[PDB]
Amino acid sequence: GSHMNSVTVSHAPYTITYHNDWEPVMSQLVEFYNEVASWLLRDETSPIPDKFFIQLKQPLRNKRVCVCGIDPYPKDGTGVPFESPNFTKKSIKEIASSISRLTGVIDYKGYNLNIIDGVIPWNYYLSCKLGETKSHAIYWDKISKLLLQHITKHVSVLYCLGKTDFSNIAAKLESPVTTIVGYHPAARDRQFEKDRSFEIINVLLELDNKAPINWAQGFIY
Amino acid sequence: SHMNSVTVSHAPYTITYHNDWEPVMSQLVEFYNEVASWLLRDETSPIPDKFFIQLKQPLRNKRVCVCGIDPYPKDGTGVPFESPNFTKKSIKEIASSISRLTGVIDYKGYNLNIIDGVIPWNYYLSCKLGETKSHAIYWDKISKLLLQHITKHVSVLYCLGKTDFSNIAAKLESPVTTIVGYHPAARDRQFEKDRSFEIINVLLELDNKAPINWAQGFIY
Ligand SMILES: [Cl-]
Ligand SMILES: [Cl-]
Ligand SMILES: [K+]
Repeated sequence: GSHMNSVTVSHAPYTITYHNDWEPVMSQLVEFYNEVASWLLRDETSPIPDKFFIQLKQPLRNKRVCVCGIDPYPKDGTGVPFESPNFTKKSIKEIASSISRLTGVIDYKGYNLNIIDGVIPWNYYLSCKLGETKSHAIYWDKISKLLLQHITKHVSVLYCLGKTDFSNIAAKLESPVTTIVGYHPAARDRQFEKDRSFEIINVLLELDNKAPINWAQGFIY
Repeated sequence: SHMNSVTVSHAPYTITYHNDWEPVMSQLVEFYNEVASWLLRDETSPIPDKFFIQLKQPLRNKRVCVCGIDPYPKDGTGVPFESPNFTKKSIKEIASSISRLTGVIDYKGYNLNIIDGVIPWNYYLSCKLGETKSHAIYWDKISKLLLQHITKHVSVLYCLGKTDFSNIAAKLESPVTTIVGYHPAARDRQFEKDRSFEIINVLLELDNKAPINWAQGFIY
């Protein structure tokens, strides 16, 4: 469990390192990535190619919640969905602000969805053209379906950010996972501000006899 | 009136429906004309004249759908869960849960169809008398079409019966938040402790929606 595995792909990043829990999809992933990477890699990307697949090192079988955004930040993507080491990205700041109001943690310097017990943050498409949101949907299409399908065999709740972004994706996903498709952190009329999806997640988990998420674990001090 | 109508080739011959269902009715008419003959050769619960009476309900004012798999094996009225003389196990076990939730002690019956914001639903719209799921093959496409339409309006889908709905809920082409609970009429008494009804108002209020007043269902 503690040792990562590796497969070769034809183009950058040439090797994909991954946790055992992802084994069932890797052969397909390699096939699909070899099909599109040449086209994809002609653009500067967020994240860089060496970071495309680093989230495949995260275990899945101990996760109960996936928090999913459509693609990486248009700039400064780290390969960890939502992660902003300087805490400048609007999405993670708005998320932090909701969690602050939820948890009573008023003083903090950042927030990270990838250090919370039971939560896997996820970017549906694994790259975009640097500076251009959703620009690589055409390349990731089949890979993105493959990976999300795999994730939702493990998690109990899937929380998707952006109704236009995800209502179709969520609708067409055939899975027993419980879906919540909410407003995106930058929705007009400040709709995300009144959004209580993180609380809803915990209600659904507890209804299903599972432990709630401690969202305060995401804070950086 | 907000009421519309279409004709079909067999009984019930005409369907009157609220405007909110307009987008699915052309397709529904097409499907029903194919299968009506199978549904009419049998004695059915409910009778064909009652198959579609729920299509008279508006959908824009609904925020919860409470869904069972098909009508009662006998005495179906076309209103899901309804028992005019309060003699069906499902609606009696539902009333007892609502009684515990609301604290209403004395009552003579319960009806999910008289509650603001709730649409009670049967996934399949008939069964052969005395046999549950006996018309699933015939309703199949219509059932998918209608439930998908409902879930474009409601914010919570509450399905009763884990075996009945695990697969249907998984394949449902909707992003709606779905709760699949135990069946009220099961022998094993797990519905008695099921918190699904209680949690619906929790979910609605967290989603900035008005709660359901479940006590509206009681008949005195
Ligand atoms: Cl949105
Ligand atoms: Cl059940
Ligand atoms: K689902």
